[PDB]
Amino acid sequence: EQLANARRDYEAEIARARQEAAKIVAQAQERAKQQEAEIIAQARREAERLKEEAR
Amino acid sequence: EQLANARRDYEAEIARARQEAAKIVAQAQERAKQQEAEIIAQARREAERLKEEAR
Repeated sequence: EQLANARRDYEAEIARARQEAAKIVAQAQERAKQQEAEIIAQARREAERLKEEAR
Repeated sequence: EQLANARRDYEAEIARARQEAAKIVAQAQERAKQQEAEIIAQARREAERLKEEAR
């Protein structure tokens, strides 16, 4: 059983590597969107405060 | 075979995360720097113009 299913285990390992190859990109893209939104919002609030202070 | 199968998935999942997160860096830095420069621009638009009009 183990020797016969070792081929299936190797195929499943390759499939898991392939699945992780895209999940790594997707999670990083989600974090990118979150961080960019946070930075943009903070700097826009800073810009509004700077406009008032400059007035 | 089990050790090699685990190692393949681990190696596939280890490297790509930092490279994918680097895709964050360009957009997030562009947004943050552009918004800080917009804060500076809002500060500077009033500073010279209001002084000129107040003269």
